[PDB]
Amino acid sequence: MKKDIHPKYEEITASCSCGNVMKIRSTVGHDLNLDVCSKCHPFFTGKQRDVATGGRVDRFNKRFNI
Amino acid sequence: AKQSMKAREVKRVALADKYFAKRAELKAIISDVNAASDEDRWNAVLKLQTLPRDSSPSRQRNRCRQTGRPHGFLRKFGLSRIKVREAAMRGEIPGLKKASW
Amino acid sequence: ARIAGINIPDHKHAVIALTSIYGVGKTRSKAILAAAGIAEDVKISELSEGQIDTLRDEVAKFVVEGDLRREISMSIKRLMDLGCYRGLRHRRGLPVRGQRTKTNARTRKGPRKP
Amino acid sequence: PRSLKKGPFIDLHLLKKVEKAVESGDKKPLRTWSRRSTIFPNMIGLTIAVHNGRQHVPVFVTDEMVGHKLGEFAPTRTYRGH
Amino acid sequence: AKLHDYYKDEVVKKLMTEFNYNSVMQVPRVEKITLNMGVGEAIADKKLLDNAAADLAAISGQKPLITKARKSVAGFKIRQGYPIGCKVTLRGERMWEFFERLITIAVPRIRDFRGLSAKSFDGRGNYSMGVREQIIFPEIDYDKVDRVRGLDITITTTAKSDEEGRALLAAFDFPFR
RNA sequence: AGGGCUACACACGUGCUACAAUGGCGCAUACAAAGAGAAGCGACCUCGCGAGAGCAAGCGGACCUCAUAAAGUGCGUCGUAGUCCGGAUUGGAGUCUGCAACUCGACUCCAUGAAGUCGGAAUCGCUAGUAAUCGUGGAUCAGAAUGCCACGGUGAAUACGU
Ligand SMILES: [Mg+2]
Ligand SMILES: [Mg+2]
Ligand SMILES: [Mg+2]
Ligand SMILES: [Mg+2]
Ligand SMILES: [Mg+2]
Ligand SMILES: [Mg+2]
Ligand SMILES: [Mg+2]
Ligand SMILES: [Mg+2]
Ligand SMILES: [Mg+2]
Ligand SMILES: [Mg+2]
Ligand SMILES: [Zn+2]
Repeated sequence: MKKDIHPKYEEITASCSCGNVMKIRSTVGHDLNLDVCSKCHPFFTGKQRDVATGGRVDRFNKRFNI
Repeated sequence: AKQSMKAREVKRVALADKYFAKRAELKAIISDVNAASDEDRWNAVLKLQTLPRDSSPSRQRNRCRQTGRPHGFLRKFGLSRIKVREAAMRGEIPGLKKASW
Repeated sequence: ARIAGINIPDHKHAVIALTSIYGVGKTRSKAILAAAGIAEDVKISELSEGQIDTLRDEVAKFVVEGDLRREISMSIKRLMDLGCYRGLRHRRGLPVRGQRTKTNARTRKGPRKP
Repeated sequence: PRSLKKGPFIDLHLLKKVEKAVESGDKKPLRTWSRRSTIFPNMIGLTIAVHNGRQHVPVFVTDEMVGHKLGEFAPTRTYRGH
Repeated sequence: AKLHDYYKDEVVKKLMTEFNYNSVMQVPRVEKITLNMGVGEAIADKKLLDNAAADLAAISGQKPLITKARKSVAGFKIRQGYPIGCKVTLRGERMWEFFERLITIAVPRIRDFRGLSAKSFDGRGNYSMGVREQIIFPEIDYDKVDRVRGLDITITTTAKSDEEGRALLAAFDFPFR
């Protein structure tokens, strides 16, 4: 491809909350710590068969009285 | 006060008194940490809801005993400002004089 | 004087200088300087490289300028895209927490239009 | 806000309606008046119609509306401008 | 490269079985992914075009081409040849890399994501989406972005028909609401 | 039952807070009056940075509690800058009252740190324990005051004259 006009397209590691770690050539500048990926998304594997680590638990499940 | 505010407050008093000591123990159950909070406190909350709203003493407006006026009430005389002044200047309120210091 | 990616001032005491971090006021600044062990009345100019480095580490343990911007802006966007009452107020640029808007909403509405 | 020791709040009729809907209901929006009831993760995927004074605005529950009561998503004062 | 190899073995064989072909090259290959942003407010904010071009460079590691107005349109107040948009075409290893990045990272981040529109073929097996928020893409910083502008994407495919394109994408594990 | 009286392109009145160094902040140390309390004031002790939480006596009150007065004095710092002035808006996290605090409560922690650099035409109060400022109490009141009504701390300048 052309030189010295494209951005830096180095390799990065993208790790998400479920423990899925994937290596990708991207342009961010550092490693990625995301939350939702292919395997740990409801629609991908089971719309009503997923568990989360965010609003449905963090703000609530540490405070709820049931 | 239309007679209807008066009747409403009368029934609020009656209902709050007839459910009194149930709302108090429910409040105690919700407040006390030592009591189980998983299900006992939850059921206490639900029962406290299912109790009629008018049984809450918070819904007392303290109307004037004579004219049912909601504003200007005084607990000592149990009367509105203006009826207090009228009865005072007439002399029906003991020990009350126009103060000046 | 390069803590958290800004240029925290010289000639100011440690508390006053670290107040300039977007996300560290008086209380968090004094907490950071206490954890770092330095007296509170000393200027940033006379802090050595290791002392500045532990200050950087503690600030990183806390939230930093650009990060804090990111979460506060996502929380605002969260309100808006929920479209709750607070989302509507943020979108409209009117007070959110229930102030009177018949008058006294200038800091949220800008100066008077006409 | 509501204290932690008392837990969140939810109307009991709303609890029964939501439980019945999730266990044996996919029929109709749940017509509710409780603007004061906090949203739980049980009502996810529901399309409940909440009263705002004269009509019931539909609100569809989403994964993030957690610590919000039903009135947060129902306007009460229509205002276009001047 | 990873999903390219997954294609070349698993998708090739399963599509071969599904379609009952006579030759291997008859299976739908993919030419390219074209990412467009039809900015359309450069007239007001000329710098918005530069912001969009940098943004596209961030999503895909390629300097975008400035797409200019094909002809003067009085309805939109555009002249002939005025730079009203940006594009990047990805084909090959960079195509595949952006493809894994999109499908495995950016798609689930869509706000209130209920799958993708399962009918977006032109009519011969080339697919396209329009994403409302650029922020779904991990390459975004979210701090050096002036506007939350969207984009659209077109996976151009060698598929003979809409069904072939859909089968290829499903083998690539697309949502398809 | 819910909503509204809390809506907001705007104008006005009455106030609170500031624009600073006669001051902001931290530490130590002083000096009041007057009131209110029983489905109430609620010591002490323990816990939480804090709002406050548990246990919990005394009190129908010159006895107990509310209840650590504040301005002030001394110690240091800040150094004339939109700042260590300002605390308006805003996000997160909470405490308490109440069936319930989203529309629509008050406070607490963190962070965010707006205009405002002493204010035009005009215009208001006050002749002395008054003005100015400092704080405290009360009724209303489940909760909800910068308002209202009381109480004390410092404490002026000027009044030639119509
Ligand atoms: Mg009342
Ligand atoms: Mg009456
Ligand atoms: Mg700071
Ligand atoms: Mg008003
Ligand atoms: Mg009503
Ligand atoms: Mg102040
Ligand atoms: Mg007494
Ligand atoms: Mg400023
Ligand atoms: Mg500032
Ligand atoms: Mg006189
Ligand atoms: Zn994952």
